[PDB]
Amino acid sequence: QERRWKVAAAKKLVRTVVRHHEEKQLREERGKKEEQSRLRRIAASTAR
Amino acid sequence: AALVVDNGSGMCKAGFAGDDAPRAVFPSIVGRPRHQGVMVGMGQKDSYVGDEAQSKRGILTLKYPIEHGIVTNWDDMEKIWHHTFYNELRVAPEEHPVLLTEAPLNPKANREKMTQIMFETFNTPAMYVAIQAVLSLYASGRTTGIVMDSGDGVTHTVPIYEGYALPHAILRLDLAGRDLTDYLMKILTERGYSFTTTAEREIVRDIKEKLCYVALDFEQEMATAASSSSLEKSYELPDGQVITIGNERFRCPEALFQPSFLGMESCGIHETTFNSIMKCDVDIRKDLYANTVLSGGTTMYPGIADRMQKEITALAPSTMKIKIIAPPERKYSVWIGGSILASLSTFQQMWISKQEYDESGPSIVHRKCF
Amino acid sequence: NLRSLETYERLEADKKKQVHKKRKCPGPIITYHSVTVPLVGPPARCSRTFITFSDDAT
Repeated sequence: QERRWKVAAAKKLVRTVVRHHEEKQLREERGKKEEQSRLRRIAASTAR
Repeated sequence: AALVVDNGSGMCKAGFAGDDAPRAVFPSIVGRPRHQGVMVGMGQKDSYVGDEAQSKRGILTLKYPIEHGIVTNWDDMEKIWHHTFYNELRVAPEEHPVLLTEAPLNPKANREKMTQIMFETFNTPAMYVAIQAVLSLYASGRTTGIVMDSGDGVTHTVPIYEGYALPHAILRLDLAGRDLTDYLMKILTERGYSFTTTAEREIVRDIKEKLCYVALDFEQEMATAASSSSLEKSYELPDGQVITIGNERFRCPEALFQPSFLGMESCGIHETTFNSIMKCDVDIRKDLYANTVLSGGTTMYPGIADRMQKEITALAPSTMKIKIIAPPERKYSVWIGGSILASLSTFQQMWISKQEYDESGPSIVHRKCF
Repeated sequence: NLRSLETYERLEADKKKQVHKKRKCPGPIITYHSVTVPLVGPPARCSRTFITFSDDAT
């Protein structure tokens, strides 16, 4: 039982770490696109 | 009133927001004495700027701090700004916001240096940076289109959508009024008129600005010039000698449409504009074709609008509506657009304050200016 | 002459563009919008709502 638990806990922690890094990277990419859209919004307001 | 300063490769235009024309226009040049030793002893200034340097061109070495639209000498640029504020506008920069123009694709480091100089050296209360082509579009009452800006040192085509320039479709052409002046000098030497001095170079520039024009049909114009002398015009030199100029009047500006005349493998301004439009999204190309605005001093040639219209109509699909917009005062379109932008009540909240600069540093310019 | 004549005859285009403007006065605006959209796997259609904010501050 301890062996089964340790294997599963290791898998759980590693998949959580992988998702954490995936989320951080996608958040950075979304931030870059958001900044682009923000500058476009300011330009649109000035144009209006 | 906020100050608007147009940083042009050949001429600098500065004035007060809300005016219809710049108050001061002078060459963006800094002159230094050729022989320091003899002339420093007699109390002479270490450097001359603008018109003073141009009037003493026979004894001064002239250098341009902006090359092809990019600032290459920050000390000379700072000296030009000091000269503008204290000699041309005669105002204290610490009491008036200043709006500065920038060339397309301006490096972020250059924007940061400009912001640092404006806040630390001139203690300006607020500043804003605007793209020259974007201001040119604003001066024409349009917000979606492509601006073909050809100044003294570089030509850029900039497609703009609802006020936002599309960087991926901006094209740069290192061909402008200076190269055309040198080409006119070369072809006049080929005809037998020798211009070798800087004064003679400025005479050739004046000849270019007063007598050159863009032919609608280059082949037909060449045949007319070869068959008749009706296109020849006379120019009186400062010494009284009258020179006759023939096919050079339209062969010189033809280099803008056919850079091969100078040995350049780059596409002409019409082909560059077409390629820039083709890099944009299909849905906005229709708006770009109908809103092509010409800007810059090199676009002042009579007939350039008709030639551009013809070339774009020949290059664009027959189903697209082509309209070329050439404002009469297009040489001041950048400054006029800046004056309009700085005169809006809502724009007063877009100024970068000294407090914001002290809190965020020079990087605030990238999050406030587009 | 047509442009000159349009000083009298351009009753249609100018009025349409001045009345049916696609923009409004400056300031923050929150646009509720709801349109018919076709269902995917008269035609089968469903209703969908969009909410649009003028500025990031709001």
